[PDB]
Amino acid sequence: AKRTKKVGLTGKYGTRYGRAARKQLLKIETSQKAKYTCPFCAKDKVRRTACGIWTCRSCSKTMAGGAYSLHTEPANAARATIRRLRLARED
Amino acid sequence: ADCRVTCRFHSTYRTRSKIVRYKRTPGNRLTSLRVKKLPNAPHCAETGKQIHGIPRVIPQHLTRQQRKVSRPYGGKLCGSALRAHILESFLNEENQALR
Amino acid sequence: SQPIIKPGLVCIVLQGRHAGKKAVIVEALPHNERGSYAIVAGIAALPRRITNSAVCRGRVRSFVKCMNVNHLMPTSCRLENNYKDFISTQTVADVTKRREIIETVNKDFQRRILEHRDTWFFTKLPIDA
Amino acid sequence: PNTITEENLMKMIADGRGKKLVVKSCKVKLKLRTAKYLYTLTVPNADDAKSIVKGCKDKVEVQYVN
Amino acid sequence: TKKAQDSISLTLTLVVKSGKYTLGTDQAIRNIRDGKAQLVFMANNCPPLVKSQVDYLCHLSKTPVRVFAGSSRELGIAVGRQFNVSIMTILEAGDADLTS
RNA sequence: GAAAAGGAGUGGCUCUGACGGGGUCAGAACUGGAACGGACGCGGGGAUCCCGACUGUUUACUAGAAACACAGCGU
RNA sequence: GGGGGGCCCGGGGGCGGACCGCGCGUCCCCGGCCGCCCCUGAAAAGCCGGGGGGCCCGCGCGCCGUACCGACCGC
RNA sequence: ACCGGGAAGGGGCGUGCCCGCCCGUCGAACGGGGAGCCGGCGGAGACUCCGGCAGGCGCGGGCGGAGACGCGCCC
Ligand SMILES: [K+]
Ligand SMILES: [K+]
Ligand SMILES: [K+]
Ligand SMILES: [K+]
Ligand SMILES: [K+]
Ligand SMILES: [K+]
Ligand SMILES: [K+]
Ligand SMILES: [K+]
Ligand SMILES: [K+]
Ligand SMILES: [K+]
Ligand SMILES: [K+]
Ligand SMILES: [K+]
Ligand SMILES: [K+]
Ligand SMILES: [K+]
Ligand SMILES: [K+]
Ligand SMILES: [K+]
Ligand SMILES: [Mg+2]
Ligand SMILES: [Mg+2]
Ligand SMILES: [Mg+2]
Ligand SMILES: [Mg+2]
Ligand SMILES: [Mg+2]
Repeated sequence: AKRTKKVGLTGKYGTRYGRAARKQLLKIETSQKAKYTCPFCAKDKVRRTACGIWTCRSCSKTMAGGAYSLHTEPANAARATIRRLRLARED
Repeated sequence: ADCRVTCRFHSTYRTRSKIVRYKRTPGNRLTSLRVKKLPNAPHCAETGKQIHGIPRVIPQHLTRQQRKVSRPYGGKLCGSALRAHILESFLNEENQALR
Repeated sequence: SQPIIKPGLVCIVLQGRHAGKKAVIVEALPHNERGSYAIVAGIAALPRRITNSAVCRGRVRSFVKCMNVNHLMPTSCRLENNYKDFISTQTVADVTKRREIIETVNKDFQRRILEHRDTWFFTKLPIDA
Repeated sequence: PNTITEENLMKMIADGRGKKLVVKSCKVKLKLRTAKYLYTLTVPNADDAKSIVKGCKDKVEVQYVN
Repeated sequence: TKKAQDSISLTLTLVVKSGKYTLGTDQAIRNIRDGKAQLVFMANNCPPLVKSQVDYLCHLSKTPVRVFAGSSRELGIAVGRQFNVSIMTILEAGDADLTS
């Protein structure tokens, strides 16, 4: 049976720190606890080990990524643009 | 009875190299016996796992035969790593000469 | 399309005491049980630097064994061996044969080296640069 | 300290590796004091008899029961 | 494009319905050595050393080798599995054609 | 909020059931000045107003607070 | 998965050195996992392995501390 | 007296060659660190004595396996 209605994993904080901070942390902490898909392993086993460091627990690659998620939107866009600029440098 | 004992080392500050166990002696007495720390065994240079075949003893106290394995890169690579290196070398030779 | 394990093929050894060493398939064995094997004759020791200013130095050590084919890597190279004639069933578990077999294959390998035969076969593969 | 088979015991005797032998009665214990270790053998008296018939005269043996 | 990929779909389905095939690198190697493999078909994230030796073994076997244009998850889905598949080896084609 | 507020039981002895040698948990009859957490250990409670959000820090030797710090916010 | 094997494991047993069983629990060390961090949790002497290349019996182990005490600081 | 790399900064041996960029045998009686147990004896000492049993560091008179794996030095 469901145990809380809204607070989710922020129920560890009790009544402290106010509503806006707890609302921000629910999102942040869910993101940083999630399992991600290993871009090499093929499997969903990547977990965070430090702020920007992600390890695949199956194939054991280590990767550099975001603070609280494996990929970031700026990096997605930058990688796409750099790939396009390379391809334009191939005649 | 009373089985309480006093410290065996120079000082009583209980660090990780000053740990004892207790044992009964032939003279009916409770004695303290030091518990040495156990050194790790060598690990793979490529993947960092324990090398198979070497006991967890400092190599100064092992005979030469006991400190080695019988394969090229015997104590340095685990064998999967050796296989991978052989394949890399040969196939890269094949793809660098004759296209 | 076509099988590769044939009795003149040169392979690289992958596991065991002779890993990363070149050998030739003396024979192929059927697949009944325990898998797939092959009689294999290989080089355990190559000769070494000989300046002008020597028998021990220029001797050649071989080995014959039955090996799992899953522990082999075939090649393009090939050696037209003369060892099929030498009886390949007395090689195994008949040690009295096998030591003399090694002797009579050592002589021939050193001979091929003297006539400068099979440059690819008698050279060393570079590992872990 | 360690235990020994009788033929190795006679090797030790015949190459002068022992300094003193002791017979202990109780199955008889034969105790051999060498440079490195004290070796022990356990034999019935019947076999102790022949081992001492074969005992070395360059070898001090001493008896013991009490 | 769409015509060609839907043909690839139809032929993979036909092979797995009525035909002989193997899923996995170890079986792929054993069959390529024997020369029983009509076709070999890989994924785009196959480990590069494994890919190198497969391509070399296939050049000696004259066995054709192709690339699926999707991850090992995609190849697992396409042959009808819930697990990742790096190499699919097709041994007999049954009611398919292997015109790809 | 909350142990909110408020109620009821609890000893000894003779038995019974449940869990795979081991205690726990549940139930019944009898009995004692109308007694039973029998010493020991161990929250009094509630309706409100002012100040500071909170845990923390401080005038060693007359001030522990509404003072300082704090996460957050802004220049 | 199943069948057969290899290596490590501060431990246990038998023989040496040299009375018999059965239990709940406590302390200490060890093991495999799992969780946490805008915190990620010393260094060196010394000893050893790999690749490439060139080539049993005797004797000894120096210097310094070592008694006792909450007998210490607060006249 | 305070402050500090930009200095032609030392070794192997065996002649004569060869290698070389530039600090401290200061700083821990809890960190690292080869190797000790039992029994006994004295008014006052013991992991130190005595007896017994060990351990460490020194000095002198190329093969097996299918495989995982098993069984002298110097740069
Ligand atoms: K009662
Ligand atoms: K305050
Ligand atoms: K508190
Ligand atoms: K306060
Ligand atoms: K005051
Ligand atoms: K105060
Ligand atoms: K206060
Ligand atoms: K106040
Ligand atoms: K203050
Ligand atoms: K190496
Ligand atoms: K003393
Ligand atoms: K000055
Ligand atoms: K010093
Ligand atoms: K220091
Ligand atoms: K210290
Ligand atoms: K020290
Ligand atoms: Mg306050
Ligand atoms: Mg005050
Ligand atoms: Mg004392
Ligand atoms: Mg110390
Ligand atoms: Mg004393």
